[PDB]
Amino acid sequence: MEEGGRDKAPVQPQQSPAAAPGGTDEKPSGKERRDAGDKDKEQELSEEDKQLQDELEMLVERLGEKDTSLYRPALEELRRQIRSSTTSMTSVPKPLKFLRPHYGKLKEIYENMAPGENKRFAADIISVLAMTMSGERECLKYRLVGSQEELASWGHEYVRHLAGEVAKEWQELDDAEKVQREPLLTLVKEIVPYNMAHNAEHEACDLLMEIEQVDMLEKDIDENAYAKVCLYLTSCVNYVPEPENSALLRCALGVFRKFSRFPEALRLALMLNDMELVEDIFTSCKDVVVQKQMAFMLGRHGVFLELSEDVEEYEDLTEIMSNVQLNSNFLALARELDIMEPKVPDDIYKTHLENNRFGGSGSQVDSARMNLASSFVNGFVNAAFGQDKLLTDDGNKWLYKNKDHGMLSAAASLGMILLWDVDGGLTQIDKYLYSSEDYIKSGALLACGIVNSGVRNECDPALALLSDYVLHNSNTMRLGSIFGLGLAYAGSNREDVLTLLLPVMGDSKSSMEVAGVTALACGMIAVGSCNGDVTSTILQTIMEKSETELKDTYARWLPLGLGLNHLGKGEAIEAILAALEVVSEPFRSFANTLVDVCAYAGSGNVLKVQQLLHICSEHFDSKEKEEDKDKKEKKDKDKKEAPADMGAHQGVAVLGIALIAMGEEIGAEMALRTFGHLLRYGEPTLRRAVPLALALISVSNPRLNILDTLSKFSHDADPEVSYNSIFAMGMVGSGTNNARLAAMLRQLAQYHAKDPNNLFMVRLAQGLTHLGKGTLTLCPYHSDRQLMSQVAVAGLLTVLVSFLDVRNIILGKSHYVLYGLVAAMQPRMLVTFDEELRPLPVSVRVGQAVDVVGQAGKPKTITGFQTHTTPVLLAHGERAELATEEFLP
Amino acid sequence: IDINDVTPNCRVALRNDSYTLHKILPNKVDPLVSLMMVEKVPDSTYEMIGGLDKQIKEIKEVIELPVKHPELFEALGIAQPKGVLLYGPPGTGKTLLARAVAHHTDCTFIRVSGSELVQKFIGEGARMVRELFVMAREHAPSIIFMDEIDSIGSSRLEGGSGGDSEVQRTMLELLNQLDGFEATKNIKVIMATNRIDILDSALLRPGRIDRKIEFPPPNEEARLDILKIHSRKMNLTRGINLRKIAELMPGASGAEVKGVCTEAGMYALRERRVHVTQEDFEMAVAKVMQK
Amino acid sequence: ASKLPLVTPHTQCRLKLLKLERIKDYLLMEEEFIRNQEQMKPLEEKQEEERSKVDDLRGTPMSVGTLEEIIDDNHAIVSTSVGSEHYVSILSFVDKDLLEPGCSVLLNHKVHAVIGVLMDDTDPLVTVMKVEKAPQETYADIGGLDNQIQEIKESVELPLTHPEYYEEMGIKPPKGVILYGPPGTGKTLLAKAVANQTSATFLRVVGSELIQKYLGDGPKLVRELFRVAEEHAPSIVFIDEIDAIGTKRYDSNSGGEREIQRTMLELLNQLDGFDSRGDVKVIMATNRIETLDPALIRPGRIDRKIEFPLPDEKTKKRIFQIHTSRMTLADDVTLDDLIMAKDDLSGADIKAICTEAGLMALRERRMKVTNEDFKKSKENVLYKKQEGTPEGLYL
Amino acid sequence: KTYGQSTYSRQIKQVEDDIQQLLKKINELTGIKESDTGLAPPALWDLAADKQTLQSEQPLQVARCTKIINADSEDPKYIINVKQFAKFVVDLSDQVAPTDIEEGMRVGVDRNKYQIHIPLPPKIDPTVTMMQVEEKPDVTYSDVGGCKEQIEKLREVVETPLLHPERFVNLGIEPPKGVLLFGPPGTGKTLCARAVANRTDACFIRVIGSELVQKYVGEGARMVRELFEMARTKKACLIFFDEIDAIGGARFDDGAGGDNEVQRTMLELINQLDGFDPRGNIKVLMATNRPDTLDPALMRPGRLDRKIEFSLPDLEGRTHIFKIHARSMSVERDIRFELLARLCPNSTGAEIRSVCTEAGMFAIRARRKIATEKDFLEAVNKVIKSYAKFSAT
Ligand SMILES: Nc1ncnc2c1ncn2[C@@H]1O[C@H](COP(=O)(O)OP(=O)(O)OP(=O)(O)O)[C@@H](O)[C@H]1O
Ligand SMILES: Nc1ncnc2c1ncn2[C@@H]1O[C@H](COP(=O)(O)OP(=O)(O)O)[C@@H](O)[C@H]1O
Repeated sequence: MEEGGRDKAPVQPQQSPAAAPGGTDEKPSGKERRDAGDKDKEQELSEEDKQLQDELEMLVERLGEKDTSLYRPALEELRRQIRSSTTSMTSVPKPLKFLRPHYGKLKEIYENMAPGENKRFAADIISVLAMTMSGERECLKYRLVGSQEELASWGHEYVRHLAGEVAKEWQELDDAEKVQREPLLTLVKEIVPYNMAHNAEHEACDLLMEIEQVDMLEKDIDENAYAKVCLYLTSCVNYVPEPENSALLRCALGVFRKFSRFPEALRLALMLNDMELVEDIFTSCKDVVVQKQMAFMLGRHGVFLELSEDVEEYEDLTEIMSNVQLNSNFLALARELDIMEPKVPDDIYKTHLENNRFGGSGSQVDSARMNLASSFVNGFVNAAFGQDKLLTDDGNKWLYKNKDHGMLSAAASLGMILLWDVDGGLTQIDKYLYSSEDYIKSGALLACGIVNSGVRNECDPALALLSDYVLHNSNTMRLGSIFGLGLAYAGSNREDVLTLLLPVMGDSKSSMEVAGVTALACGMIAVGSCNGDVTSTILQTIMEKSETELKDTYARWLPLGLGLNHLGKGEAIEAILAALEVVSEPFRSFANTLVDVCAYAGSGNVLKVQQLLHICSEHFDSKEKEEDKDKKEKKDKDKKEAPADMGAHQGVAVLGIALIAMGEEIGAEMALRTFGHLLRYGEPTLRRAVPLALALISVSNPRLNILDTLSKFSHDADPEVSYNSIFAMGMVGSGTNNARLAAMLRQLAQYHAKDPNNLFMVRLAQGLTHLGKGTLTLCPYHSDRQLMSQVAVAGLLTVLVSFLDVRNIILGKSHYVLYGLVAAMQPRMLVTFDEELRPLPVSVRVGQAVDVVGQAGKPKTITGFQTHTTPVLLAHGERAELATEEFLP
Repeated sequence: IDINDVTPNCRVALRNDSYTLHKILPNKVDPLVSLMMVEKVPDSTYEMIGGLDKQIKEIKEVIELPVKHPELFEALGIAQPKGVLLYGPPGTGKTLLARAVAHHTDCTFIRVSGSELVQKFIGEGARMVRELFVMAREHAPSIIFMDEIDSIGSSRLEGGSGGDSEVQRTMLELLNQLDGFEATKNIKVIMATNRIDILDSALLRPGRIDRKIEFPPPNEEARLDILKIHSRKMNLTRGINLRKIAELMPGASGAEVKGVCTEAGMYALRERRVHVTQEDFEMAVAKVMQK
Repeated sequence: ASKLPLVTPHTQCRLKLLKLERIKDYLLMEEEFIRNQEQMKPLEEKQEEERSKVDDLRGTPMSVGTLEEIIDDNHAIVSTSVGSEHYVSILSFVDKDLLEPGCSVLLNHKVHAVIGVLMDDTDPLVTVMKVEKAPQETYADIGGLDNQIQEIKESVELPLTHPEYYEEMGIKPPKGVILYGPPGTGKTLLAKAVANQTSATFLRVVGSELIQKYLGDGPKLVRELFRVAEEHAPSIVFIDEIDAIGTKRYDSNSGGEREIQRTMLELLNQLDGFDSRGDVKVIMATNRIETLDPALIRPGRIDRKIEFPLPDEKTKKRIFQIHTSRMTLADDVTLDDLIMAKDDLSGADIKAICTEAGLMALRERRMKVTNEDFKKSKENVLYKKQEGTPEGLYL
Repeated sequence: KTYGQSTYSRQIKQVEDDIQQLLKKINELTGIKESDTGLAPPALWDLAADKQTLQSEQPLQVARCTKIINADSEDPKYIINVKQFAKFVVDLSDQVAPTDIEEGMRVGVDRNKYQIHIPLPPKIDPTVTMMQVEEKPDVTYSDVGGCKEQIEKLREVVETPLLHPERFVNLGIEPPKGVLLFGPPGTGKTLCARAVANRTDACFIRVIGSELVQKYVGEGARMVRELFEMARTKKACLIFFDEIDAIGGARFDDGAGGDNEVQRTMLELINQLDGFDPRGNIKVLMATNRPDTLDPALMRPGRLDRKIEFSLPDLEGRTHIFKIHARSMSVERDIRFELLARLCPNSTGAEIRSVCTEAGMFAIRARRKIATEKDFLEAVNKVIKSYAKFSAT
């Protein structure tokens, strides 16, 4: 140990504690200069920060920690020229003995010294062993002070300026890879008053250079998903002026400003339309902004532009936002004729050419339920102009023969076969509107609704044909006749269809399934804040539910609609008007939970999630209260999908352990629909864990405890190699058993993975993760599922086509001004970069370089090359445009 | 039957239809303990063997002094050696010096044949170096004598990528049990070998082995001593004048002296006598020297 | 097992603090439920019926075998005890994650379908060329090389113990370190001293072993050496005396003298020729520099070129301090004058001095140390180091 | 007492350290079986102890595998052997038609009646399936810049016929299915190989150059046979060879008792490359550092048609390699790279990558988050001095 001797540090820096007690008095030269002769040396040796151990970092420290109390207050000459070391043992020689924030108490005294080290000690202080003290003193001292001691003792007045100059210095010094420290220091400082210092940081970035502004922005999108509720209400509005005022990118913001649609207010939800209106730099870049306000998340302002032919290119902007013909049908046609096979003559259900030779002979099943399921299968995969005229003649003969439910569900085949072809599809459906069968005519009305789903045509052919049937008769044909208006006009808000469908909802009619399907329409015609529909729904509920103690059909559809009125924006202010008045009868704790913790989509508030299991865990209920925990289980499907694999693997960790192996009834019957609502693309974890509790049929109860799990397990779209599991599951549930209650549900549940050829989008996360309706429509598809007693009598009609919210899953086009290009793209996996060196590969999946304008499936991030700038959105999701001139070959 | 009595390598009976353990048959023997390396009371020469006097002093100062003086090594702070390597032409005090050293150091002498009869059951060598050392740890303060065969058994780990024939692993097993933790204790080893430059003594140098002692071809005095030793267990005439036989042939190794005695017994047997005469030794020297 | 991939930023970044705070809420909600699960249904039926059912579902004679190929996700072709191969079906109580072509699986006695997989015995190659534990103690026994320790500290230890600095500015750590110097200075020694402060396993190979008399086992042994080291851990491979093989290629004359060029080209290709292996750190010790292949010398395979000079007197005091520490010393013997006029020794010779200076005292049965013990040890070790070099003409 | 990394860098340790053992507490509180001599977790074999194994036992028999040798006419009547049991004459079952039942592939046979049930893929030894790459490294062509003419030559050889088989049909030419790469070491041959395997739209098969040199006689010819048969089975694969001097370029006879077996392997390669029904739509890439001790049969075109060379860049390509290698860094936007390329006259891409790593080494040696501008300038000047010394010795 040669530490000592040759270095000055044990001799002269330790002789230096001899001039504050013995040189303050009687030595005006010795007041400072006796100390200053080694003190300027210490300052120079401390600004040069290369070693962990400096000759004054640990050597004088041993007397230094008591020198800050016995010597520095005994200096008694504290001036501007003493700010060389006595401004610096906190942002320079930190002490050895660390008792939590002991330096938090030391830097109360050193806070007045901290403007001494403002400029020469600005550079190397957000590095080395000084930024811990700087950030932690700022955060903890502002936590202690806040704003109650605003004018009291400078704990808000100079602390704001110090944090502002530190945040300025963070990019003044280096613009390093710790740019995200700048939100962090503005985070713990000012948790609640956050807006002032964050707007100070925003004005600093207004002074900053305009190319770094991307990365902190996605850091903001990193924190605008799960921080805290009141922190969403300020962070999502603190996103707003940054790419709008500082930068002028003006299209990468509006794709990521629907996060602030629901939590803040409807005013900010429409100020996207407002500042898209008031911004008028040429035409193309704003056309990219309204290309997703078309119909990709929510149309909304798709009838809000025209005033007196004032907006530039109004007629083209309206043709885009309406999703109508050449911006949809043409494209799908332009793929399906030119990249795919337009035949698809039910060969997915005709690929089992090698199964009746397996195990003896065949021709044993004679049940009249396979016909409907095969009809739905062949009418399911023939989407996008695969019109099978004179092929549904088996369905035509089954219209007049049997299966009135099946006769209704077969007439929707032509409607679900010309999806989005509003102009051509009506001419193909017309031939059925004059049928002598109410089932065929009702199915043709439902087909007219299905064709218009997600397309706003100026001629309103859905409203104009379905209107006359809404109040047609008191029986079943009374029931289904509303449903087209329930489907084609569910993403908008117009009063005319609302007062159209209101009188059946408000006449106290005692046919409960009619009331339920009208509630399933009218509670989600507008997913907004319509209080009149809320009052109509709740009054109509308290109009027949109270004087009974019977089945879940009472809660099947009407409280589902009452939840759907404010679902997706339920920040627990819907509780006090909805749930608090409906605490009348106890048999529908299903419904009470359904309207109580209805709430909203994937967000934070994990205390609500643990409320959903902590109180009502199992409770050993004797088949009387488990439906409350059934709903409270399907509420756990939400709060996990939109956070983008945050709690999704946590979700499958919980209910793949806690409930599937230990549930008495719920985990074995109802808790398996979550695999269809949480995820839809399928990976070998969950798509293989689902048959692990499904290959066992569990015939102790009725066998449809497993058929619903089969439908939810094969509910995943996007065609795959799952044919082996599908076919083996078909053969273990084949004509050996061929159960009639699952005879149609078997064939439905086997071959619907390759549902459409490529339009497999049911994810409900557009761009990156924003929701975009759909879940409101997806909820009756798997929430109405209660095993049997609805596929035959009442309940199948709601689960027919309520999931039809596909939104053009094609991931390749150009749309070069007026579609003047083909382009060469590069599909590659999810965004693996969050925070490293500033440019990076976005993902690692090579790219599989394909010129052909094809789909990407769900998990992808498709970038461009060939020097085409991809100038329009900077978010790589395929919509349109892709302009030119990178001035580079 | 009980689970705990089932050990590795015990013969058991399985039933005909479903293989269930019927009865544990008794084992026959442990193969190494059947052929066990014979412990002898060491019959030394009483150190009269002239010519190897330099080898006597070297083996004294090299291997005896750690056994007799732990205090000297502890006071000087020198780590006590473990092994001693011997090399030279065959017959020139291979096993005789080890026997004389073992008897004069008050320790028993163990000789390990172990060439290839052990390795017939391929991995028996992996237990051969185990149990032997166990007896050399449990019997007394003693030495272990081991021949060239280990170098014949392995050179290095070129058979690690070649196969090891489960013999180099044996060497590897010996390696850890040669390292172990002894610090003399009560077990020491002496290596006698020929052709030293095939094995892997560079890794064996730190700690495990130590200084090596050469051996020359024998002089006349050591030749007469070898002849007097090998003429012990033989019914011979008095007045044989073994010095005359020692000067009778000019120069040879020590291995031919044994053949001299056996074919001298042959020529004595052709005389139909229990005697072994001088002329038998003269014709013995002539016939053996001829070949 | 795969709790979540929740580490994006690799920095302070409170979202990581939030993500770990978000991950605990699902964990505490699980332990709350399972504690409430056990008090209501304590029946461990998984070990009661299911474990008893499979034990009778599996045949009581289990016939072992060898896997050969996995045909699909439900059927795999296996071998049998002697010659026959089947097309049995893999079941679903067998783990398929460690199911590999080569490990022994076990079949039933009638259908021969594979039930499971027996535990694979570890390779014997690990047991032989491992350096075992610390062959020498820590850095207190080595002398003064200072910056030589420093470069290996920041290239082998610093990426291992603290991998929280290299990724901060996103620079991959350097791969190869080469140690060169005069013959006996610190070469490998230092390499044994670094193989006690390391965390992962250490594999030592020697270049004298890296020849084979059979044409073909040369590059196969090099390939199998790195394959074992890669699959285990973030291990470190030390090729001692690598300069024996990869010296030059200009001869190209027939025999094994060109086979050495062929057995080094595989090492050159496996070091960095295609899809460079993660978390394997190489270290190479040579005696010479100029007779080396320049394709090894180029970066991408070795970067840290380390020079080992001979210390003249300063650390030689500390080398003598270390070597004479665990022994006696008298007042008459002092080591300063023995090295005062001499400035041409090495650290192997100093240990050769100190081991032999204790050998005169034991062989004469004398006192502990004398001064003349050190005097004649210096003269004889000089005879051992410099004996017969024909230099009367000073070049 | 201690020292902290960054702000609250110590309570993060506790909050992720307690939950990691609390997961183990969760696992033991549930009760988890550990190492059941080869088995599955109880939430993972829950369908194994179910009717899934009963459907996996009753219909599917053993169907023991066999090899076919000869087929008869009209009636099928296949001659067959099992592996070592016996040889038989058998028929196919009614479950499969007699079309994909040609000679020389393994077929499954029922153990009772001895009838053919289902064909299997042919036997490929595992030492040549491992060298099939099965994954693609991500090396964009933008990462191999500075070598524009060589890059576009390799592009117009390989990528154009495999993506545009329209130009060559109407122009009536044939592409050069063999291209050799050569130059100084560390110049980008490996990078060009990875760049080819990036966007290949095909199957890529890599070969270790010393893999074929084996102990027994004649087995390397078997590797070349199985390799080219695997190439012929799929459509449009790409063979990559590296370090071709190990396979063999010399033809020595000066007392020819040295290498002869590797000459036989080279000869079987040389034959399978060209002549008597050639391979088809496959391409061959080769790379070596000494293309002067090679076989004149190899250098003959029809097997090797381009000799693409590499060299010490220029002055501009050093700046390009700087801009593509040091872009993944935290440096202030003030570094000039053309001066740094001026200061290093003769260097490879590996040396530039080593400059980029030593920049981070300077950034880590001092306690800095980044490599600052003057820090980068001092770092590059010190490593230029260091590389002058390193090229000296
Ligand atoms: N033009 C280049 N652009 C970018 N990096 C390059 C370039 N040329 C070489 N490099 C770098 O050089 C490193 C090492 O060279 P490389 O692996 O290509 O060797 P090589 O030319 O195949 O030589 P050898 O096979 O003789 O070792 C690569 O990892 C790569 O990053
Ligand atoms: N600085 C030192 N401190 C302690 N021992 C040393 C030192 N330098 C050399 N030695 C000794 O010199 C010997 C030679 O080391 P090394 O050069 O790695 O082996 P080789 O000469 O066989 O390559 C080692 O056994 C070591 O004990």
